[PDB]
Amino acid sequence: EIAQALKEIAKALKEIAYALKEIAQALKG
Amino acid sequence: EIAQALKEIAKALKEIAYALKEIAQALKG
Amino acid sequence: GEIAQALKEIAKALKEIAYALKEIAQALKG
Amino acid sequence: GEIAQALKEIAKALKEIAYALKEIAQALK
Amino acid sequence: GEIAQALKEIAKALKEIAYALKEIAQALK
Amino acid sequence: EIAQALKEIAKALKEIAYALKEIAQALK
Repeated sequence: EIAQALKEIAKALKEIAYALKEIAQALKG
Repeated sequence: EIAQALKEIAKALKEIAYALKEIAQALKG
Repeated sequence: GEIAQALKEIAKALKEIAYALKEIAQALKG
Repeated sequence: GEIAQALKEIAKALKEIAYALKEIAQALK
Repeated sequence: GEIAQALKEIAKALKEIAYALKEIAQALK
Repeated sequence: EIAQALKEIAKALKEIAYALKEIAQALK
């Protein structure tokens, strides 16, 4: 399903966003 | 369900927005 | 439509993530 | 090394997603 | 055809992301 | 290895930019 693929992408982008936030903060902290 | 996928997407995009704001602040400071 | 709009908003979010990743990486630039 | 490589892999994966979503958009047109 | 291939490309991209987030996790630990 | 990662990232963002242009046009 397309609906399901878009939901899985959304979730994966959220996990990337938060991981990048962890890197950003570790380098600056 | 499409309804459920769109609700989960909505939530993921809001969480992404927040994470990118936190990154922006870490890289400026 | 609902599908079209969801895909467009995801596309845009992915572009903003791409940019943030690029700017983080710039830490290692020489 | 390890961060650089992870971010390059993510960059490439997001490009692959971007292209797939272009293909979906056009297929539904 | 077109949709099948797009979903296969997304599947593969999400696997690459999954692994890259594990690499980030390990690099920050 | 770092130099090459940054080059590949740069290129991925150009490819992304193009894909989003094609999405925008397809949704017309």
